[PDB]
Amino acid sequence: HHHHHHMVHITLDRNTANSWLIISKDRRQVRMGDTHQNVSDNKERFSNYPMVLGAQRFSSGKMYWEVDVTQKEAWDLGVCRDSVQRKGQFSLSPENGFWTIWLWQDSYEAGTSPQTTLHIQVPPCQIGIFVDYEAGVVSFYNITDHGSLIYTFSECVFAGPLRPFFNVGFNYSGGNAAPLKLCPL
Ligand SMILES: O=C(Nc1ccccc1)Nc1cccnc1
Repeated sequence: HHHHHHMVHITLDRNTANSWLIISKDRRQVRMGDTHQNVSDNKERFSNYPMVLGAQRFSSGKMYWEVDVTQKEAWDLGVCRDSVQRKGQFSLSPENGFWTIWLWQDSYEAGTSPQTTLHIQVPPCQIGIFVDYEAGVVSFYNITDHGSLIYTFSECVFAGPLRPFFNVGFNYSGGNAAPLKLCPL
């Protein structure tokens, strides 16, 4: 792909983070803590899952960023509406305002309803995410495998401003402590 020149500098929004997340000083890395991180509750925080949003809001144009997923067993990545549900249980679907892919139990799936099997020969260590607001497109790229396409959501009905979306996943296994990291331009 040739989307690299739409690169945007994403930072994480602490106020949206689940209360167990640890976000680095530079707001470019996030991991699951082993306990509550001693923050006050608020209506923005994701309560049920280890999720956080980027601070940036997008309503036009073409945007591209990259995320490092090295050694993680489970995660979700993509974009979502600014007005997605924060509290309680919900599924990641375009009906609920999410355009995402994930790793879970050694398989990769796109967050359609119902979910779609992805075909990845080279497990990615870094994922590229491309949004074309006007075109209604969200695409995912395997940076480890020379930028090969993973998945394209097309005919997207964003219906609002978009924010970068992250889930570091639970760490019940003791094998999923590694962070998500926003990779440098
Ligand atoms: O896993 C960690 N580092 C890392 C992992 C993969 C790639 C790059 C860095 N950090 C960590 C985890 C648990 C407690 N303290 C620190």
